[PDB]
Amino acid sequence: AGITGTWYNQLGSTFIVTAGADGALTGTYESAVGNAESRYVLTGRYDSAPATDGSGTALGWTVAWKNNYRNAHSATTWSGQYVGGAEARINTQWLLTSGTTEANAWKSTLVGHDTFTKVKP
Amino acid sequence: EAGITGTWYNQLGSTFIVTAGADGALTGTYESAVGNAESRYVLTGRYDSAPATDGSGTALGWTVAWKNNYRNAHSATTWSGQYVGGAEARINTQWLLTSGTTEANAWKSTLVGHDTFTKVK
Amino acid sequence: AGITGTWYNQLGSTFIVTAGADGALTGTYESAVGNAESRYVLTGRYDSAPATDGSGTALGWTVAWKNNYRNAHSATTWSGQYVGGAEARINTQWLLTSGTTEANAWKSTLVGHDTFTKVKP
Amino acid sequence: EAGITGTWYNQLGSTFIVTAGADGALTGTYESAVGNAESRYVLTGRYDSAPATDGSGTALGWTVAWKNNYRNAHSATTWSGQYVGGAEARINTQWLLTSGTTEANAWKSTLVGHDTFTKVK
Ligand SMILES: NC(=O)c1coc(CN(Cc2ccc3c(c2)OCO3)C(=O)c2coc(CN(Cc3ccc4c(c3)OCO4)C(=O)c3coc(CCl)n3)n2)n1
Ligand SMILES: NC(=O)c1coc(CN(Cc2ccc3c(c2)OCO3)C(=O)c2coc(CN(Cc3ccc4c(c3)OCO4)C(=O)c3coc(CCl)n3)n2)n1
Ligand SMILES: CCCCCCCCC(=O)CCCO
Ligand SMILES: CCCCCCCCC(=O)CCCO
Repeated sequence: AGITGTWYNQLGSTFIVTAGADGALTGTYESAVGNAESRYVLTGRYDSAPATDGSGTALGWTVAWKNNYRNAHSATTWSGQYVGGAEARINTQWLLTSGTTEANAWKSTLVGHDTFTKVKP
Repeated sequence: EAGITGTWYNQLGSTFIVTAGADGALTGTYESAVGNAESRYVLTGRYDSAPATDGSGTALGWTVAWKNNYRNAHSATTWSGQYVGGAEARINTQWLLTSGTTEANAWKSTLVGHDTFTKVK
Repeated sequence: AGITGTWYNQLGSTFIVTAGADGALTGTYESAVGNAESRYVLTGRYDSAPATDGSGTALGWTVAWKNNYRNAHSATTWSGQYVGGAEARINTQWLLTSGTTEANAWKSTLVGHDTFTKVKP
Repeated sequence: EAGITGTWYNQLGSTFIVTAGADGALTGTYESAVGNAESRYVLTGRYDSAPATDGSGTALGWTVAWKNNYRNAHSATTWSGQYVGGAEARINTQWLLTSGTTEANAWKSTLVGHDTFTKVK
C-alpha cells in the first residue's frame, strides 16, 4: 500500500494524506466526527527513497491549529517513521507549541507520542 | 507574513530560507551545518497566520526530510516553535530528528534538541 | 497495591522499585534476564499525596548507565505518571543524554516513551 | 564529584543545590523561579561517576516531585543532561514536566524544555 491514505489514532483523530513521489506530504488533520470546524491543513515531508534493509520510512508533518472557524494560536509537529506491511503503522513523537508571552515561554511546548494505523476505530 | 519571511540562521550555523504564505503555509529550503547533510533541502510547514496581538509569539512548525539530489540520511527533522517579532526577530524552537530504523532499534530512533534562529536583516 | 513493586516494559526491561512514604523512589533497573552486568541503580521522586479527583500520580526517575561492569557514559530520565487499579501502569516519556564533546552536543539526547506494568512478559 | 557539587542557577533564576556522591548519587534541593512552586523541594538523581577523560561532558539526570510542606502541584520534572567542566562550568539540560492527569487529558500531561545551569563560584 503506502503512506497515502486515511490514518487514525486511538484518541479521536483522523488524518488524510497524500504522499507525493518526491517527498511531499499534504493533507487534512481532523476529529473522528470530521466536521468542518475540526479540519486543519497538514503539510510535511517524508523520505521518498528509504533504505532497503527493513528500516522504517522517516517522515514529519505540521498542523497549525487555525482554520476558518477556530484559532488555538498553536502548532503541532509529528516526527516519526512509517512501517509498511499488513498492518501499516506510523509511529510518532510530537511537539505542540503555543504562542506565548516571554513570561510563559518556558511552558510553551507539550511533548507526546502517537501511533496511527489505517484501521477505523 | 513579512515577519517570518526571510533568511534565518541558527546557533550551529545552519541556514533556513522561508516564505510565509497568506494561507498559513511555510515553504523554503534548509541547509544544515550538522549531521548527515549537504547542500539545500526542501522544507514545508505551517504557521498561525492570525496570531494574537498581545505580545505573544506566533506558533509555527516545519519539517525537513534529509533527502535531496546529493544525499539521503533516511531521517527527518521537525521544528516546533514560535516566532517572536520586533527589532531582534527570533524563532525559538524544539526539534525532533527521527531516523528510519528496524523495529529492534526503534526505541533509539529519535533525537531531541533546541535551536534559536536569528533573522538576517 | 501501589508504585512499590516489580515493573516491566514490552522491550526487555525490568525495574524493581520502593516508593517511600514521603516521595522517594529507590531501586534497580535491569534487563529481562536480570544478570548482574545489566543491573543499574535507579533513584527518583513521586507525588506522595496525589489529587483525589481520579488523576494519575506524577513521578520521575534517573538511571546513569554505569555499574561495576560497564559504563555507557550516559543517563536516562523517565518522567510520567502512575495510574492505579486492576492493571496498574506507569506511562512515561524519557530522555537519554550521552556525555559528548561540544561538537556532538547537538545530537546528545534521545527521546522516547515507554509504558510499564507489573505483568511479567 | 567536586565539579558537580555546589550551587547552580538556571536562565530563569531557579536555584539547584547538589552534592555528587562517590557512588554516582545526586542529592540536594531545588527552588523554581517558575511554575506552581514555592520554597525548596527535594531532588535526587544520578551521574556518571567515572566519565570519559576526552573532553566529553559527564552525563547526569535528576528529578523533582513538586510537593513540599508548603505546596503540591501534582507534577514532577526530570532534567537529563551533561555537566561540562572547566573555568566556565555548566550543566546543559533538557527537561520533562509531567502533571498527574485524568486518562482523557493524558495526551497533554507533559511539557518539554531546556535549561542551562551555571555554577556559582
Ligand atoms: N478541535 C479543534 O478544532 C482543535 C483546534 O486545535 C486543536 C488541537 N487539538 C488536537 C490535537 C490532535 C493531535 C495532537 C495534538 C492536538 O497535539 C498533539 O497531537 C486539541 O486541542 C485536542 C483536544 O483533545 C485532543 C485529543 N484528541 C482527540 C481530538 C479532539 C478534537 C480534535 C482532534 C482530536 O483533531 C482536531 O480536533 C487526540 O486525538 C489527541 C491529542 O493528542 C494526541 C496525540 Cl497523543 N491525540 N486534542 N483541536
Ligand atoms: N545492557 C546494559 O548493560 C546497558 C548499559 O546501558 C544501557 C542502556 N540501555 C538500556 C535502556 C533501557 C531503557 C531505556 C533506555 C536505555 O533509555 C530509554 O529507556 C541500552 O543501551 C539498550 C539497548 O537496547 C535497549 C532496549 N531495551 C531492552 C534492554 C536491553 C538491555 C538492558 C536493558 C533493556 O536494561 C538494561 O540492560 C529496552 O528495554 C528499552 C530501551 O528503551 C526503552 C524505552 Cl522505549 N526500552 N536498551 N544498557
Ligand atoms: C546523525 C546524522 C543525521 C542528521 C541529518 C541532518 C539533521 C540536522 C538536524 O536535525 C539538526 C538539528 C539541529 O539544528
Ligand atoms: C504549571 C505549573 C507547574 C510547575 C511546577 C514547577 C515546575 C518548574 C519546572 O519544571 C521548571 C522547568 C524550567 O526550569
